[PDB]
Amino acid sequence: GSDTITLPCRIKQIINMWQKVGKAMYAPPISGQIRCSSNITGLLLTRDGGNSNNESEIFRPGGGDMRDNWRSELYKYKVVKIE
Amino acid sequence: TSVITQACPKVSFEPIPIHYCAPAGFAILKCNNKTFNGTGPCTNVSTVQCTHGIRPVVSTQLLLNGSLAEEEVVIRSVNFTDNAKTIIVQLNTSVEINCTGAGHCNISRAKWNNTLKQIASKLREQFGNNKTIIFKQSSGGDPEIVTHSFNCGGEFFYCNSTQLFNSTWF
Amino acid sequence: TENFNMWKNDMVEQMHEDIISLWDQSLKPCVKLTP
Repeated sequence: GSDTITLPCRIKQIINMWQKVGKAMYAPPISGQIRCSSNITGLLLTRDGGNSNNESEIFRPGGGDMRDNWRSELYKYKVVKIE
Repeated sequence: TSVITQACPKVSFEPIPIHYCAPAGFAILKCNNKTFNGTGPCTNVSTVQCTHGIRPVVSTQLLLNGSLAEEEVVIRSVNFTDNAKTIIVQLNTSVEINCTGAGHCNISRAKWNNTLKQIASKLREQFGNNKTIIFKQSSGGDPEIVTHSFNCGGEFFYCNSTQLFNSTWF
Repeated sequence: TENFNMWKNDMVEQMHEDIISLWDQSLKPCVKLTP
């Protein structure tokens, strides 16, 4: 009928930075109605190895290099030197 | 080992579509090939003053609020052979993921299982004629890597996604 | 026409630095980085 994929989620305050190799801590929430509605537009995967060209291929979620996030939008572009 | 104590403030982070235009004596060349696939000699192409409305969303394993493929699901990687390299996937249709600070994110079961078989219709083998495609979840590593981490309403969410990547197809 | 593009950039390195510098001005924490 209306089967939805419920994913357990957690709000952390101490995080490993994505900018550079660091750690950061933010204040706890103040709002009691944090609400987001995003549109999955993609996926960033990775494949299991040691089974090259064989019958199965395992693919797991990935991410981490935020560059790979800009790359998905900028792929079709390029800067050429103009006179 | 630099520690910095700033007046940690409760602000609200909002994404402003960023347009990137031509930098100095350079020119931006947009490839118009509806299904341009990464590296290669783009046939249909043209100069532009600025790219397009790019929404800088920081998050893991799931690209959100961005550009979709206008034709079919297109994947891209530097080397589809080296298992160590990230494979980006551009989706055909958008999927929704509604989340709240109350600890959960729900996404339509049907909508997402469909995109999975679509992505499955072309994995590593390279749109391979056929073989078994398996979706498992993260092997391990940082919380931001092992879970769909993102900044929702200013707060940092770490959504457990074992349920999105745990299935088998052919 | 008939040009070349790839898994390199345009604004990948640029944008990355704009966004890193955008986050800094916005979401301020209490940082800790290792030199």
